[PDB]
Amino acid sequence: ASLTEIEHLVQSVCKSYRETCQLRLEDLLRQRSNIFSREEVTGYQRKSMWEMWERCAHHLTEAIQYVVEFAKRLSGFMELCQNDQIVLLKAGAMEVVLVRMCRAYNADNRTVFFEGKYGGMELFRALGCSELISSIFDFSHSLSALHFSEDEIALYTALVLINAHRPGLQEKRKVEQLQYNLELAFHHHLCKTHRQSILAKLPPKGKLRSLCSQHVERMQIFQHLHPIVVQAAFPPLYKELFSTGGSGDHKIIHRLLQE
Ligand SMILES: C[C@@H]1C[C@H](Oc2cc(Cl)cc(NC(=O)C[C@@H](CCC(=O)O)c3ccccc3)c2Cl)CCN1C(=O)C1CCCC1
Repeated sequence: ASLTEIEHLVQSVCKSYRETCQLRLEDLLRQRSNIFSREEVTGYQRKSMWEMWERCAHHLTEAIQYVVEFAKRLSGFMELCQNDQIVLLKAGAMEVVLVRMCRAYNADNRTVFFEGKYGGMELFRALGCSELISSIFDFSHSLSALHFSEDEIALYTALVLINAHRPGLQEKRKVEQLQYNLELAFHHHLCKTHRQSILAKLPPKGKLRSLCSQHVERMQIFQHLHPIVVQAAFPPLYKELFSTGGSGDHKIIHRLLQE
């Protein structure tokens, strides 16, 4: 691409993100003083493991659905073959969700927006996966220290998704070309806004991958303890992506990709 084309891709990506971001940043920021009470926190801590897992899976599924829509609107993604579309979303959708989540994280009091108010990580004690929760909060705290603009989140999450190293890609070169163009757009935008100093401070890829594998592991542990809960009350998209015995999702996401 030339320079006009790179800048055109920057605004295309930022638009696709804006149209698919699920929660508006201003809405999240206006709620920061709305903080769960002691009594409400205790109420969450008293819920059963399986009901809290069910609520979390519901919320992650909705977030993943917006990430699928982001991808469908992302320049060049629907021109990839359908095998590679699904490989990229299976490997990348949760990573994109985890990055988007820092927008709902308040670094000043270490709280997150959840079901109407902000609370700290003690809200989630009933899940019985505190080590994973702490890691997610720490990751979000590190991202918050970079002070991402919405445009930077757009460009960065596009690259999280368009990763030409994902195993299973059939047209590896076509994905490499898209990734390189999106890399130019990202770096051009940082150069133009004098923000290149964040590049060295972005998390290594191993970190996002560690969080998602831990998510699957804790999930599989919970499923082994409550198998019928996962079968009867978890969203089909989540079940197929992540659960033991899951089909793999190729069919729900293939049908989201067409609609
Ligand atoms: C879901 C949550 C994320 C949770 O802690 C965090 C951490 C950080 Cl950085 C940000 C947010 N908040 C948000 O992004 C906003 C809320 C709004 C929900 C609403 O519409 O009311 C949201 C939207 C979309 C997806 C998830 C959450 C939360 Cl909740 C911890 C627990 N759990 C998990 O994954 C656990 C469960 C099992 C495996 C790990």
